[PDB]
Amino acid sequence: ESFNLWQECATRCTLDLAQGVRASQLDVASLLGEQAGSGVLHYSMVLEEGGDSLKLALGNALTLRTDGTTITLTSATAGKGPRTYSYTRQGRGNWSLHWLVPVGDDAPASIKVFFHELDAGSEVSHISPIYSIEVSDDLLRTMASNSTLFVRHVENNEINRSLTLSAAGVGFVAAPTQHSRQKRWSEWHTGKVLCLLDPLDAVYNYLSQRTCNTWEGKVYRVLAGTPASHDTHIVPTAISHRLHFAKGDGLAALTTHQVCAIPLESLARSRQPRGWEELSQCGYPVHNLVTLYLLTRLPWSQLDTVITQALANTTPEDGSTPRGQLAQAIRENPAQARLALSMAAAQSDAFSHQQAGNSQEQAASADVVNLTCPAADLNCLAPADSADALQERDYPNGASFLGDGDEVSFSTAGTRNWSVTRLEQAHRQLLARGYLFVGYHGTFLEAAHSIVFEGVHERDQSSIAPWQGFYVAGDPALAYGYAQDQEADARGRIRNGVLLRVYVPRAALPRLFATQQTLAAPGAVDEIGRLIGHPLPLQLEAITGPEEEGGRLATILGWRLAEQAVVIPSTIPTDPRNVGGDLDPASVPQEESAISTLPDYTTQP
Ligand code: NA
Repeated sequence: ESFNLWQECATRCTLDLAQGVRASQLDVASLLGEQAGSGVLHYSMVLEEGGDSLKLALGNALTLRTDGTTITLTSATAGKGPRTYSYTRQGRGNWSLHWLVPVGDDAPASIKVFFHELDAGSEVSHISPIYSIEVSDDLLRTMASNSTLFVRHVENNEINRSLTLSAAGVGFVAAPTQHSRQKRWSEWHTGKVLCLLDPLDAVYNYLSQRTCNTWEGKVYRVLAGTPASHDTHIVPTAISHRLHFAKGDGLAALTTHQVCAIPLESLARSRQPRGWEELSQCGYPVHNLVTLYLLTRLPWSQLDTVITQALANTTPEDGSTPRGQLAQAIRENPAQARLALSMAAAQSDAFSHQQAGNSQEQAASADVVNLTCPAADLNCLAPADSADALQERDYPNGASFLGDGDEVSFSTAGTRNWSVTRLEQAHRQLLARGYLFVGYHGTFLEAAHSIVFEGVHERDQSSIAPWQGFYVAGDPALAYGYAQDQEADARGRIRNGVLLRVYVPRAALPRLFATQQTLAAPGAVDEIGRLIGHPLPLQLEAITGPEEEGGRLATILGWRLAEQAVVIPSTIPTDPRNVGGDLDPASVPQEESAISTLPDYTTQP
């Protein structure tokens, strides 16, 4: 009842399933060798006739069930119990089974499984989410050395009990022998995991309309069989990447990733537990604030009262209680408490609107769906099967536009390695890649780091409804007033902040509106609502208008547009010795003024 998948099915095999179960050994341990090092195994095969009524076991307690309607994946985990993922087939006929298994002592503690539905031409017509599972330690070792593929027909109305496989094979990509582990595996929990395998590059490129510019010099070495590289002409669509966490700290992990610009794989399960030593300065404090808030079971709606009372420190607190520990954590770093808790609150809110029963409790331990948003498209639709997950939209960020030079970083003493020359180069690159400047954002140092090195993310602004959005000023003097801490840190000092330059995609230009009314006036809500063709809050639109009557101009980017903005540093410094003082007009370099022409905004007739 055995077979050789990689010898018989490398081209095309028809297996008899009439007498029950068929099994093949997937021995990669021999083919790899003693020390082929750290990297990624890519197993793949095409399932043809018989592939719509099957039970496959890719290992002990990893099962695939295909009934023609769904393809379901049941796995044992390193966590509390097994998990089930279910893909609704969008098409009919042949499909590609892919699974990625990392190799090495310091390699990620998850596998990838995903399905590509094929048309008559053997091109990809539909893709599943990339399912990322923190499997049992047993599966991590087994699926990387010697694993057994069991195949059983499951009874339906089909008279015949056979399975035709083609293009069965396993490739191995060796990780470039350089770089920290953090950097090596940084794309593991993004759309760009597909970029690590030559045979899946074209799929990432075509769907996203974005280049794979990971691991320069890598070689896709076929170990056995003949893996297929399928072309696709699918209309641009979002690549979904579902991330399971054995620890169940999805919301804490995503917020930590977004606040600290730490790759989400470094906050996943570790094979060799290492503690928080490598991530002690932003990682631990941010993760601890969100964990502690959730343990109090306070609603996110009460965030403003919780922070106000913690900073006042007038009320008597029990330092032993979760409520008291949260309050100490907030005093210990007010800046990142505001940034982190407000970002977690907005994510919990968006999650609760996705479907019924998406409570605060469920958001805390939900999976994360990462979405690779197609370039040259202002709409990034998540697939319906992601309603039960925390959703992160990956768009290009400021970090990818900084050009060549030493590491840009933020401090009270000024922005490091950010010359008038480097900004000019970055600006030209942004204009050439279809962006335009809409003004200045002033903020505190930790917010600047998040916005540039990770990207703009929605923060809870429920108190100012319906005027939620990313606030920008054409005049840097207005932004400057906000480029500082809102209150004293634990050491009792208020720090100067950072001025940032905000760029939106050129396609948004039609929906950048202006008005001569004050942006929180009586009739203004309804007058702006008619101007943008729907009620506030703003979506894929901006509004520019006087902040006060006779005041300077404020620009509000709707959060759905703001997330697609690219933000880079200004060369306009904040004054470390005049914190609360006005911008010195003499400190604005002529070379930055010259590239800061605002676009012509659309007004009411
Ligand atoms: Na992200």
